[PDB]
Amino acid sequence: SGFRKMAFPSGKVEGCMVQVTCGTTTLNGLWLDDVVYCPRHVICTSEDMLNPNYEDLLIRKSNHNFLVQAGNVQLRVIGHSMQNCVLKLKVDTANPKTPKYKFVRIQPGQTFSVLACYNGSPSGVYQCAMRPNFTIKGSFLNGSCGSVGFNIDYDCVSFCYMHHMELPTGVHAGTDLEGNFYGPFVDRQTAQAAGTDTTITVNVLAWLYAAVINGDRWFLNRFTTTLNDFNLVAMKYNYEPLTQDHVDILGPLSAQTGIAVLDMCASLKELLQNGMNGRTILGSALLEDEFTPFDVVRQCSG
Amino acid sequence: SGFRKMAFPSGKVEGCMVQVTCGTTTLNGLWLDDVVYCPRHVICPNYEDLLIRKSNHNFLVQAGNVQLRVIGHSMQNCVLKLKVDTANPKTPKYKFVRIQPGQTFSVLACYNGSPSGVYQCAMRPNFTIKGSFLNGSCGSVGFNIDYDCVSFCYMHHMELPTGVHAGTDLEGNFYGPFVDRQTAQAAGTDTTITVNVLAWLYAAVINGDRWFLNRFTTTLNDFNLVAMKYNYEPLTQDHVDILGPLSAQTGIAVLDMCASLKELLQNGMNGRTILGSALLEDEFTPFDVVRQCSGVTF
Ligand SMILES: O=C1[C@H](c2cccc(Cl)c2)CCN1c1cncc2ccccc12
Ligand SMILES: O=C1[C@H](c2cccc(Cl)c2)CCN1c1cncc2ccccc12
Ligand SMILES: [Cl-]
Repeated sequence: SGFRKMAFPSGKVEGCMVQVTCGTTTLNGLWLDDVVYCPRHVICTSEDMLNPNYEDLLIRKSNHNFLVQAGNVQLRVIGHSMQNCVLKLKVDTANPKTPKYKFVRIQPGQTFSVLACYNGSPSGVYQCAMRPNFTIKGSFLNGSCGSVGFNIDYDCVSFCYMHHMELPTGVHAGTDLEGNFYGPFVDRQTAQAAGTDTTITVNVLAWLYAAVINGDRWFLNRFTTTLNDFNLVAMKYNYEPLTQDHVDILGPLSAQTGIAVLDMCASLKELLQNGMNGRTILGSALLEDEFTPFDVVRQCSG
Repeated sequence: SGFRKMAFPSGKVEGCMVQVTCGTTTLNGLWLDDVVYCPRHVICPNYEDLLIRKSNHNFLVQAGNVQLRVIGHSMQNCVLKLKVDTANPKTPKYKFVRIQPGQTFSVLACYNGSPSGVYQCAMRPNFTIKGSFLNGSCGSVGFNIDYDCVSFCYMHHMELPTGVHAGTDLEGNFYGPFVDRQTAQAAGTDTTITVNVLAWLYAAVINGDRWFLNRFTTTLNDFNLVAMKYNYEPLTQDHVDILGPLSAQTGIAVLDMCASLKELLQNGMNGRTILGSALLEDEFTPFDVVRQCSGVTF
């Protein structure tokens, strides 16, 4: 019993964190086999940050300009290449702690663990979701660039995020491990803003099923709804549309609890209308949207 | 910017998790040097009588895909110590520490000696933890990291009828009035960790959330009267002193923040949130707020 915002054990990712220094800039790198991955903006000063021509800045660099530090050992950079917004620093030593890994690009609503790092040293681990507006509500200070987001289903680490930037609202933007940004963001200081954020509906429903599995049923009602009427109501509370894919994905939780997805949708409609009335659901007074249907099954069943 | 419930990096603890099997029971063990620590209910009650009947080979200890050989066994309070022939090469610098209610720690939840998740939590004033544990999680540990030293503070033993959890420090002493036996046991009435709520209000101020601040201050005695009425732990002079750095950083005296908390308790949030929460969060200590809002590494 119990329901916690749970991150994956970070050990496999900790053994990959390194410090990358370029001139005055110091940030984090991910050392896998003989390559160190890091944000390409490590080659920028902060003055050439408004409109940097990364190809032009990178061609002027030599391998010895990049100082890579893995613990108290300086790694030797033997090559460099840029792939989208990530810099790939070929080093002369393969990381002996390299876990089984994959680079996966995630979709909005997906969750992952973040190993926040400063100077190549892990300081904390927390659980995140990719918001529908492609930002993450992280906890990052200056120096955290290059910190990574991941999932560890089974023994394979799936890297899905690399931190690059903080937007003016305090939210964060970054790329997959191929250097492609999530969202319409660019790695430059031009005026950028997170789009209006919406609640991840399928995740809220999964969390309502988690509460039912944990013995809480107060919010359930005798009503059902059509998928269209649910979405017409959902949109008015800035909730993401619920697709037939999401209804299908919620199938196992529906079968386990005996509450049809559209029946749980009618509970959600009622909660949106009434609020909680001094009550909580899984120790929360707000509807939680950073647990996917997959997270709920993993945590509640194994 | 941002404020998350953040756990310590679990790597140093992952290298210590093993699976302990005895009879039909399978649970987790903590392998440090040549000893595996696990709950004594794995033998299970007269635990001295049950243990004397067990031989070393009855305990099957598995570290990954390698079976460890048990060369001795002894009991210390509600913890069983299984001497093994091999010292754990991944043994970090560590200490066994007993924590106080209100202190926080990271839990590395495990099943079959394999770490499955890490979460942060606090020792409640009623000595329970609001954890997330299924059957098979016994022996999962709670810890903090101080520089490069892992301080083990908790070992999971059981789940109470309300879904909350009870366990021991690594010396086998239970937190709370609990016993490791199937009997009627209930978590006592819980209270809110006042010093932690204040630390979280300072974290919200540091993050740009000031709506709850007011011009008022209060005496410590008047605040404790209000706090007692709302099932909040008494705020001591030690807690006021501990909150000093955050008070100096934000420019809001501890008793000034106490007057914000009093108004929040009497009037509610009024549809507003603080750090994305509609409830007052009490599972961040003043040290956790300083560590996160200043980026300390391990
Ligand atoms: O946002 C940025 C900077 C930046 C600027 C423009 C484009 C890029 Cl790709 C990156 C680089 C550091 N950084 C930060 C990243 N995360 C958290 C932070 C907190 C407080 C100050 C800064 C922070
Ligand atoms: O509470 C117990 C049992 C127990 C019984 C008597 C004495 C002791 Cl010390 C412990 C052993 C397993 N266990 C659990 C431990 N944590 C979470 C759980 C969740 C769901 C079911 C069980 C759980
Ligand atoms: Cl995805």
